[PDB]
Amino acid sequence: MFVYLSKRIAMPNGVKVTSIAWNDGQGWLACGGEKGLLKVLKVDGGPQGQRSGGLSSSQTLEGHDTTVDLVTWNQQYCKLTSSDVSGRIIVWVLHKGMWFEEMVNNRNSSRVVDFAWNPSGTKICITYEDGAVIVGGVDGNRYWGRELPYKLAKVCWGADGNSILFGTATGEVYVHDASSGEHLSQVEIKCNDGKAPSPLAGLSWHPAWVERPEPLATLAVCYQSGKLQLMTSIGDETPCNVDRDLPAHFISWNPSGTVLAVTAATPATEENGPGIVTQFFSTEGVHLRTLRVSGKQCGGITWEGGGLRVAIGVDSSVYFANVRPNYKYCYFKKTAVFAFTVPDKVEESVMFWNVNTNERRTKSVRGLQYMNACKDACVLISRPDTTQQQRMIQLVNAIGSPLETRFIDMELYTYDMNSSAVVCCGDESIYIWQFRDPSTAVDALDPISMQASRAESQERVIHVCDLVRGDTAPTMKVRSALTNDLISAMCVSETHMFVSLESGTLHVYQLSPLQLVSKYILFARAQSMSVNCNSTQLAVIHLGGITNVYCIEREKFSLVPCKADTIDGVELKDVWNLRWAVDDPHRFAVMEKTRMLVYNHGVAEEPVQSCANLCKFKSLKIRTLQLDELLLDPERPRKDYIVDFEAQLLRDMRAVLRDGTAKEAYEFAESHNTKKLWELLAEHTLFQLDFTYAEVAFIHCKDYAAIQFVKRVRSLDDPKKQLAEVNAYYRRFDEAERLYKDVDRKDLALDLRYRLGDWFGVVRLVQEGALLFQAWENIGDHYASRQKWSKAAQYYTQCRHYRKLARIFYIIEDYEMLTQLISMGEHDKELMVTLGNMLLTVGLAEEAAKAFIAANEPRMAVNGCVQVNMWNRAIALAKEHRLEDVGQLLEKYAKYLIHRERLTEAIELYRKAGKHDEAATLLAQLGKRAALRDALKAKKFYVLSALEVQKYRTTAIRTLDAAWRGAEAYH
Amino acid sequence: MHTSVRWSETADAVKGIRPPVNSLCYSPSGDYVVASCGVRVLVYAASTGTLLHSLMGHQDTIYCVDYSSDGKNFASGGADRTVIVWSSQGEGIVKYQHTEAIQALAHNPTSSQLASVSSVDWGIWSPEQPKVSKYSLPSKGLCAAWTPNGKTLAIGMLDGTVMMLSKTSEEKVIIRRPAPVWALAFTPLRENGIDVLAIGSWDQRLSFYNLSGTAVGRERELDFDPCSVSYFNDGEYILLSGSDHKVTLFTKDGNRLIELASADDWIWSARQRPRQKQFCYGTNDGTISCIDITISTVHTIYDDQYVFRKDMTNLVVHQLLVDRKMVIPCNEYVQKIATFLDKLAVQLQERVIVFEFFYDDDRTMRYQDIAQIRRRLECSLLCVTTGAIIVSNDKRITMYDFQGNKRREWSMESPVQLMKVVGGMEGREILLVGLNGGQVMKVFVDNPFPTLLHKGTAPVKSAELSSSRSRLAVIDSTNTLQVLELGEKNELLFSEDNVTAVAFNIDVDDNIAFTTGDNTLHIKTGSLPAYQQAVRGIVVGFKANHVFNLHYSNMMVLDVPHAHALYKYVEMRDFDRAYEVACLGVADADWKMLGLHAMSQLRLDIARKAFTHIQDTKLVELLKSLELRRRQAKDSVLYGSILAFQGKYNDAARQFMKTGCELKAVEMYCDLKMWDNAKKICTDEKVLKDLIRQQARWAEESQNFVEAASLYESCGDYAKAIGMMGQAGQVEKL
Repeated sequence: MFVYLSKRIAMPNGVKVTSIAWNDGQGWLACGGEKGLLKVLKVDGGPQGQRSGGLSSSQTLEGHDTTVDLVTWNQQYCKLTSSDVSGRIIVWVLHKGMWFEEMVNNRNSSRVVDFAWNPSGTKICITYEDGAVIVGGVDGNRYWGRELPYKLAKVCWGADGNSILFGTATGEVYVHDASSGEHLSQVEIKCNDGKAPSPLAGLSWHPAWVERPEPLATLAVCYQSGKLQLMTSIGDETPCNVDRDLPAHFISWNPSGTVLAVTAATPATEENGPGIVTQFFSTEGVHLRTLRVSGKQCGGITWEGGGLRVAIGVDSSVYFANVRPNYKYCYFKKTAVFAFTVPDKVEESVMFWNVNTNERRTKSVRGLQYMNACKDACVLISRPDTTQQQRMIQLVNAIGSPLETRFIDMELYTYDMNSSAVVCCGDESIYIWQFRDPSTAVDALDPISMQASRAESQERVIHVCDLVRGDTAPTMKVRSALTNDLISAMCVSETHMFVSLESGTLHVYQLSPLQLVSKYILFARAQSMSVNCNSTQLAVIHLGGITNVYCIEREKFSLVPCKADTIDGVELKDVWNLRWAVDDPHRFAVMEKTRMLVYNHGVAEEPVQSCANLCKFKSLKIRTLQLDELLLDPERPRKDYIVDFEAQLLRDMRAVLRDGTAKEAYEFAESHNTKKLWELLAEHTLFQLDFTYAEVAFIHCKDYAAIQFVKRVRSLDDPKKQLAEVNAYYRRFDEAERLYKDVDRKDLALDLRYRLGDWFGVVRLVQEGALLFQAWENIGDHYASRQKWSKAAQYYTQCRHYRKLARIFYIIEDYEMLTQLISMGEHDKELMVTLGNMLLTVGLAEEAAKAFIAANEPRMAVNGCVQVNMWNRAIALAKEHRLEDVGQLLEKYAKYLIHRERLTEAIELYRKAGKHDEAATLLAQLGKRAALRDALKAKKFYVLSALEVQKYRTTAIRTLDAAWRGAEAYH
Repeated sequence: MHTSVRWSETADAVKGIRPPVNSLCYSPSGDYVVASCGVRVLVYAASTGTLLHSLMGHQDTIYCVDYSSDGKNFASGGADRTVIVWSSQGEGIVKYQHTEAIQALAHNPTSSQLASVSSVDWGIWSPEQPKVSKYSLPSKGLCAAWTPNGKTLAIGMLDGTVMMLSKTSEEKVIIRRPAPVWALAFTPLRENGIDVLAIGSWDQRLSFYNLSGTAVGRERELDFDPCSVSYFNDGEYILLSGSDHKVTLFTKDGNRLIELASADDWIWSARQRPRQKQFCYGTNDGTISCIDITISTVHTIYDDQYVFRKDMTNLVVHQLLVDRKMVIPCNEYVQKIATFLDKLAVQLQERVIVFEFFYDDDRTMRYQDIAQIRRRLECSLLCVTTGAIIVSNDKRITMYDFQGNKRREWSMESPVQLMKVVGGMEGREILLVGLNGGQVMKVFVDNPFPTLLHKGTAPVKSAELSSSRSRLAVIDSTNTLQVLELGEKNELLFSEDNVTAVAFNIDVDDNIAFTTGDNTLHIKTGSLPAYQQAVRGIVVGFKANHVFNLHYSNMMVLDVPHAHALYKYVEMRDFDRAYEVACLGVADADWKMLGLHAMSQLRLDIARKAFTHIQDTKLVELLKSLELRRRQAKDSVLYGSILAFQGKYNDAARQFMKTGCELKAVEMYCDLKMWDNAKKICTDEKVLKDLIRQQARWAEESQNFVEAASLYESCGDYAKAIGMMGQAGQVEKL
């Protein structure tokens, strides 16, 4: 994040400020000052009051006598609480822009130390130096009070809202219950040595992650020494303690919980002199940025409600330091990508947005740390586990489908990419992943995605100290040769790689092959770096906020550390964003403070007032995106957050076109000769049908397809149709269709709407006076590919595509309708076999057999009935279709019942089928097997065999007596 | 629930008697496992099971051993009527004897003092207070329990009465029990300020009383007499022991969940190692066994939905594509869950519940109880349907209805290992069964005869039927995966080695996800090679544009790169399937690459369809310029033309002269207006003259007439040369 001073406001009478509090609800900032001074400003946090820092309202308040020292807010009810040195506590209620006093209290015995609101905003904690603690309601009803034996120095509300943390003058931290007030626990402290008691400067817990699987380090316990310790729970034994040399005075969490700000007051002891210095840490204690203001004493610090501005009370004034958080985002291929944090998720959600179609694709990425883009690819570096130091590098396309992945086991700090490789850097090691062949040019036929997937990826790890040439083989060892100077910034060009060290040394490597081809020296370390389109120039943001452009020449490459030539005319301070033109090595946009300074050949331009983060600079156009408020509602991005700006040249060309001759535009283009000018000239001449003035512009643009297009419209002989084709040529079909309606030549308008692919438009044009079914089928195909089964089924029914209908019904288990399409497919063949095979897999054998009858093959119907074991249905199906092969089927059924030893089912089948002699024989087969051990059932078997052969006589209208002989054998 | 035996130690029998581990306690460090084995004190290492310390000194068996909550020192006492304080190394500083043999040691959790229980009075011993102030008691105490605050000490008694003498208030709270109190527990979690004092009374009753003695919750009836109490997982669950010779897990309200570990006899005391998932217990035979309770996760997945069990009593339901969470409290243990469509089945100890969820007009997912079966049944596999529940054990398949009634059964030749419901019409549903003989079959609810799918050699431990139900994946006991195109002949599409899990695509016909043994997920589409991800966990689902994956307790969604298969389809000129693969969502550059390769390979049909995704007319304008040429060698110009439109022209000219189409290249260079390149390629002097006269005509209006006059002179048309030259102004050569 970048912090730059934007405004200083001096309160009246020059009285030192001692208490500052900002309200999230409406932007009411509060200020306290000596001799009973209370002031309330209203600053508009919207874009009207963002660029200009609009101080909308002011109001002085009275009711305090001594120095106002404790001020706090309540956002839900927009209430204020104030105190003073005397001990007078006043709660203030807004009413028509007037702050009414609501209650005045004074213990008259002890000094009130701090306030504390619950995150719900319904309870207030009031502490005193003697240890007196009072808890009151939002209305003001007293809940309970306690008198702890020791003395209290700070207070904070627990994030859960059921507990309250207290700090002591000694430095001890005690967690108590919000209701009972009895001492629940004591928080361990590891940052402090524990030698002697020390006061604590800050104590705050940000409740933005109360619902979360893995809690972040929203707690903060920092002492007057400067030891900052971050904790994720009441008693976490792994505090993310990061120390700073400066001694803390006050701390403040940002409203999103991401950043914690610490303030210090450096006296005049050192060479820098006195001043207020603010450091900014992330949730992991990572030092983000430092801001220094000239001053002597600090009164306090607060954050804006939107978290984009910090009010700091210095001496007798306040400073509105603008804060630009390091938003992870990228833009490529008419697609904006960024990231955001859901409150209840450990992971971070990455959103992809094709702003030309407003289609949103959401990816879940755990521990995302960096992202970037180039050509038609994006790269995300993530930390899947914070415990173990492994970074995952992932290469995705525009929609978000991953293509490559690598894992590195070493701690990484800086990252970048180019069209052929991904480069990362730690303290002293540089990892390079060349996933592409740099010799091959990324083209439309062979994009970067195919070259990343198909081609072999070679990966290298090199150190900074060692000189590298093409002779050295690639290696993978993590060399830890301890150099005193470490890497600070890094950047990558198409052909060269640039490294800066904290000493000030800069190294220029080649990439293909990797050779350390040059060295340079700098004024100091580089906070950030950038490189022009053809590596001619370079931009560096230094530690001191001074940004410079350095000119680098290939013939100037010498291994001896030499001075770098600096391009004149560019010298800026507190720049927080940067881009370069894709086509112009000299033009580059820069966001400095609260405005944008477009450059061209080292000279500046008129500062355009803007606050949007910069995305892309291509063809004299600057596309950028307001990420300050888009991150307030990331789930529903809106196209109005994309803003297009033009440079001086493009605006001048537009003004020339608006009132001027085409010859003036032609001489403008011949004077400047950039591609966008020729394109714009040709486009305008097409729009006003200046046919003869566009081929010259296109051929200076060198566009063969546009030459063929204007040739085709020259062949066209119509004052109207040529204009219609021009409107179609520039994505303006909405009036091109009307132009076609003007001469009612729908034979071309329908063709245009079909080639566009707007099948809704195709239907909406064909309903009004065969292709209608085609458009319906295309719509149904789109819905099916979108996995929207209901509307796909509707459009398939409308277009009568029964096979896709069967697919939909099979997926949604609508078998009752699936068993109906047999009625509507008689004149075509494959459908019956298809849905019958579908039905037998489900097991609906009867309707499948009906379809097979409609398919004119009940043989495989009977085979499927056997497969589903509908033998009773199979025999009937074979009989009604004269399938005389019923003997084999009955034999299979008999063998199956023999294997399942169901003699009862077999004999019932035989007696219903009227089979007598071999049925009796098969009964006797088990009859003798029963007879060989216990034959009192065998005689019964023979008896009913004789009964069966007797019933054969009635069924009719050697073996005649042999059956009776067998029956009487066991009489 | 899985139970892991980290290590076991059994005391050797002495004079024919096995000494009992009467009590045991855990050090605050947790490394020292301290137990009172008869007379001896055994301090083991929980990480190794090594006897770190063997402490003697006592005269007889000790019923109480305590470790102080700070861990710096401890005290030992028992039936010898002596209490001795020992340091960290077990060095005795002061030895003192009491008038009564003690049976319960009670150190303050918030200070270094200790409570001594005698036959008539209870006293306080402190290192700073050698005198023991013994306040009289009605009789001999039994067991003493401390609150986490350390301000209240509950004292046991034979008659079940737990009396209190509050230091500040003269009011006394005594709670009556009908059975002797052997062990009472104060919870470490204070829910809303209340205290849950758990009493296990040997009349098969479990009770909860606060500091006021009022009954908290419902008193439960056990199957055993509780002997030891110890809270588990920060007071979430309570450990019990009794006649079942097992240590058993119970809820906060007293519901029995599951026995955690089994013993051979009465268990004296079981303690959980703090901050670890390990616990120890002491038995009468001297057998102590450290148990790592490895957490077993039960999960059911149907399409987008996902369920698991949290808190061992609650069923948590998660919707992933809409990301909607819901919790169903049941207050009882569940070890087998099932789901299908909107219906879900939960099996308790003796209770089976069926849940349903509805897409109401309020746009909220709620659960209601529709079917409830009170029977106790032991089954290996469970499957719910819209028609009936199916339980399976060994080889019997009992299809109970909504209210405990048999419907159908099968008896396979070998026991079944998997039970899944692929689907079908209600009452005609399909049930996939794979038995240990390598056979997988389609059991139908209506038909009592399984349908023959596949017979394999090795036992089938997991298998799956396609969304179209025309292909079947199956792994073996050797972890070899096979995919069969089912039918009258099960044709093997392919096989793979060392596959942990497999899944088929629910919405697309042929997409299969594997988890190989090296934790490398694989994704296959048709005959293409498998895209790899190298992600931990196994695949448990496969939708159209998502791949689900589960690792331990984490459940996450992958993403399906359709462009990855699109590249390979383009490489082998397999463009028909490439269009359908790309239709599931690919980037704009992918669509452009598809269209360009299609028009390079003369397949304009998919080229037309692929271009309606790009919003770039500067390529789609090309298509209309082809049909008129196609109506009336000839096809080579289509190959040659496209390279110029990309942005490079030399390659186009090279193709033009490869196919011999020189005149078209001359026309292209004439339209590109750089005439030197046309001079390179020109072959006929008539073409050269036409090119140079077109150049002269261009230079006529190109605002450079001095060269135009020379060009027109080179044309040979002298009249035009004079007419153009007359505007130049070079009178000298004029």
